[PDB]
Amino acid sequence: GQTPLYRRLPRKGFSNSDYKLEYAIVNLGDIDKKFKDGQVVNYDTLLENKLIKKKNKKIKILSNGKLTKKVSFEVSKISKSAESLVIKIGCTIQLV
Amino acid sequence: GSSKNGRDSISKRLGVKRSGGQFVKAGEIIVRQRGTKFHKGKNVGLGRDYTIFALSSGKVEFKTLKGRKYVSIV
Amino acid sequence: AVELISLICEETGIRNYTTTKNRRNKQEKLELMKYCPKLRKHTLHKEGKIK
RNA sequence: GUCGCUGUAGCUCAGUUGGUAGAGCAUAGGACUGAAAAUCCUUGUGUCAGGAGUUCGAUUCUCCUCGGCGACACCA
RNA sequence: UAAUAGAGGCGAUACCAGGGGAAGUGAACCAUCUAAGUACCCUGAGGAAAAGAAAUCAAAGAGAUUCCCUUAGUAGUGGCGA
RNA sequence: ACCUGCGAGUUAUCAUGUCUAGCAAGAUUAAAGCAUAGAAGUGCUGGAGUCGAAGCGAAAGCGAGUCUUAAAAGGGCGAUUU
RNA sequence: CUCUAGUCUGUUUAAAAAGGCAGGGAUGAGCUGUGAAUAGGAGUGAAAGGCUAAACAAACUCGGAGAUAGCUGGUUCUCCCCGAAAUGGAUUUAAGUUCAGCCUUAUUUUAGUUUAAUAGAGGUAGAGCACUAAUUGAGCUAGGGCCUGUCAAAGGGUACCAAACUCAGUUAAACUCCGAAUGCUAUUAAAUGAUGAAUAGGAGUGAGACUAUGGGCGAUAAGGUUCAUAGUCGAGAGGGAAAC
RNA sequence: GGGACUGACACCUGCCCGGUGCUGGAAGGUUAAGAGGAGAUGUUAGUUUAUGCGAAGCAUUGAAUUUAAGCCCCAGUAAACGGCGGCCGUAACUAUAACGGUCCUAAGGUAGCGAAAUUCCUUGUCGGGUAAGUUCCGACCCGCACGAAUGGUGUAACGAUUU
RNA sequence: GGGUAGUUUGACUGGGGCGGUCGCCUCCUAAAGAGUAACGGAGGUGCGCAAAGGUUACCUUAGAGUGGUUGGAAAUCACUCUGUAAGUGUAAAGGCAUAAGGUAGCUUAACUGUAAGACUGACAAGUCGAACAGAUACGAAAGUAGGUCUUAGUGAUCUGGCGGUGGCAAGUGGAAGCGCCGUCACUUAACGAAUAAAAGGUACUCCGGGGAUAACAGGCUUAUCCUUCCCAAGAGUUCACAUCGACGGAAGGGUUUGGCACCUCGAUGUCGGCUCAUCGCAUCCUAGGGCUGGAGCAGGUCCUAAGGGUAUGGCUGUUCGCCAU
RNA sequence: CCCUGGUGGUUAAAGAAAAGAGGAAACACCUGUUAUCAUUCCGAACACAGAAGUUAAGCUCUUAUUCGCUGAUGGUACUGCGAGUUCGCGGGAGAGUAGGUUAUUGCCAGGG
Repeated sequence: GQTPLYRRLPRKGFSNSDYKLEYAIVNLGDIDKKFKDGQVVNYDTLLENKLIKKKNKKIKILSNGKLTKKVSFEVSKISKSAESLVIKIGCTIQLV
Repeated sequence: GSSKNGRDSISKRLGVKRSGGQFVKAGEIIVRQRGTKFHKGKNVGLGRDYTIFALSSGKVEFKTLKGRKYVSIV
Repeated sequence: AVELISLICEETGIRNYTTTKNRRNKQEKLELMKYCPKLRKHTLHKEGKIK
């Protein structure tokens, strides 16, 4: 009969579902561990190499682990730290 | 003819929180009180409600001068 | 006989502060030098309504 | 919160689409009856709640407030 | 009146469509809400019934209806209480 | 009343913890289809989906950082140590 | 022929409302046969909350239905290890529930607990009148009235009514110039050996009772009521207090 | 013909319309839907260097004006539901108070009855009945807390009623 | 619009009802850390202040005595002694001379973003806080100021209003709306707030339970009640005690009215009368005594003694009581 | 170094009262209000300007401890624990009594 905790506390806002841009994270360490020079890291190759699942098609590239191999990228978003490191190693970046 | 009274406030838990000779670090509360039952000595400060707190790490000590008790950090 | 007034930044018009003031004691137009956080600078605030 | 309004003599009430400050009651004085009453007569009783503007001048005209209103809608 | 044709009632304490439609309860009361379009009643049929060939979905480019798997206990909704 | 029988934490799903078994930054299919025989099996096929792999914030957005604010200046939540 | 005042029997009755003595009406608002009509929130009622199939302050049967119960009762084989609580907070709560406290299992962690020594803060017991009040007897003496050279001028006799002051002597949970013993906190050294703590799974409990001290209320009555410390029972068999 | 209350008969049935009902009456105060669209808002062809403004169309809205009953309001009605007071002083002893003053209300209980199927104190007080009567009968009135169609006071006859 | 329908109508409580109370603050109870209950003992409170806040600087009351126009016990002025007893908006407590008290000048820190570390704590919450960036007030400066000497003056969530920001914007661009920041509206006072919206009767009652809880009895207790006893001022012509003994003091009895709620509510039948009794002695009669203010008769008081006996009627349901014999 | 003045440290009052002593320097009294400064009137205080005079007061020192303050040793109250019971072990006031007490000290400036 005491007012429960979830009724003493207030609410905070909407959930913004139905409008999320949800999409898969892939890290530089993963790319280093799985790929090699010269091919195009993109939807098709990450899907067949089992870094993502073909439900999502808007990949983002994050910067955990280190990458050493010159590669070409065809992705949808990229973090500033990751693209700096990747340009420094000498790859190429096309945003799709 | 019922009782005209029966009314008491919540106990406020005053008193000395760290005993003389104990080791405290900066910001500790030492005494909670109404009024300067204990006054401030070296390296302590007084809050707006006369709380005694430690401005630096050290060991609490109580001194007496002219019958008044002073709290210090040494 | 005490009402909740609001202190308004002169040069922006934002209702930065709210305070209490006793009507029927001054019925003047209280002015207070208050710090207006929009400008990072103190300025003049005037009494005004709440609702 | 909103709507319809008022505040003018001690009380009640006019107040004219702007150039009056009064009407009735009461107060005080004279007269009358044996007094109390009732005539009759005189006589005071105002920033016309405050301010700004309209007018050549504003109780009045508008607006902004002050205090008091009647009535209506919400009220976690 | 005449002429034909088809109906009437039962079964199936099952299923289906339409019409009417509760309350015991839960919300530790209770009135919104819940139970629930459930129980029951009534009218119609069938071997299935109903629905069905977009004045549809919905931001994907699909292409009638119906029944499973998932989306998902998510989006929303609620004295934002249950 | 005595004696003898009957007479009470079960089942289906979801949440979470433990044990066992397998695989492993991956784990796993659901509905369903074919083959076989009639033998409500078991063998393949089925990756649609679900849970992990990145978090913070109301959210945009940015991401091993992010939110609060001009301030990593200090904190809240993170973490590099799965 | 119809009804039942009074009384008795009956009362595990012959009878799920009768029987024996009797009593009231008995040409009428009478009694009775055979049909028919009015149905559940409705009927009927010369009015009793009466009657409607022996049950009526809302009939019976079936269905919702295995309705809901913070309430009562019941819940079946064995052994080993550990082992409570009846408190605090909140509550349309006081016989309920929930969190904390107390228990258990698993992992991790290592530092409770009792002394001794040193050093700390109280205001209790006790005591005291220095503060706030109460109060005893003398001394002193304002002030008030009594009496007297009286006007009511300035006066004088003071049995008293008595402030303040002095000496002596008392009272106090809401008085304190003072003030222990135990208890509490910090450190160290010994002593005891998993009794501490963190995370996670599962709880139960939240009606207590008496005894030895300190109290409040009561009537320094209660096996009374309400708190604090410890013990026992609770959950503890055995010996003693004759039983207990 | 329906409803309400009272209940043969005899004598009677007093006062109060404030409260709440019922009946009648609209002068106002207030008031819904419907009409009425002051004005405000979103969109944009265009204008504006552009914002801003922004015609028309399409939408979301809303005030002033109009408006019924009801309520407030104005009366009537008690054989409508109901109500029907206190204090103080006063005479050729003592006692009481015919009388007077005062406060308040819509009005303050008339006739009759009264320790009653009503009276707590109470087994009130006096008389009758009994050798002895908390019951009974006849009165007194200090009616805790009678009272006039929820009828008042009586009444011949009647009662498986009570005393 | 009770014609009809669905419901509400609190809890604590030495049973319940009636009454009182419900949040917060101060003191005592509280047993010298903290905490600690009762329908235990005393009070306050739902604010006030544009200064009665901030800062700088300077000052010190009340009381007693004393000298003074009215002026008196006491107004204002001066001195002595006393040394906070005064005064701090508001209850009380703890504090307050360096004053937190009094006065004056300037002024708005009655600030934005934060906050190491803590106190208290079931939780939700509440409280203190050095120091840092921005920008002020006072001050020469050091420094102080994030309201008030401190502790009460308060109210969760949901819903809605107002201002700002421009985050979300159901195809796109807007917009309605929402989110964010600032902030307003609850005697939700039963004050951790069951609904936006709520009073009674049941003796016509019913069901689930309780001796967790009352009425009749048993038990504990003895305030009250009853029976004595201690002290003896007195009354009694004198003479405390022949007799009565006031004012007080100490006990027992368990019968009266009560207190407590320990047994019993899946039942312990309640007042009188009838019938039948049995026991106690604190003795009404009969029996044996002591003393009398006992001439005799008849008594008064006290002691021993329970063998037997201890009336019929009127009124009332009565026990009781009155009345007649 | 000592005196004087200033400024601290260690706390038991380092408290006031009365009497006596001095004053070279130092301190203070004291003098004028005119300039800047101050009082809810007053040069009292504060402030500025100075050297006529004095221990009178303040100040330092010396006194009977006159008031205050402090105060043992024993004993008592009280108290933790205890199979000793008004007893066994340990802790131990307040009041009173005998007393005591008119501080001590660091480093800066002046000159002894």
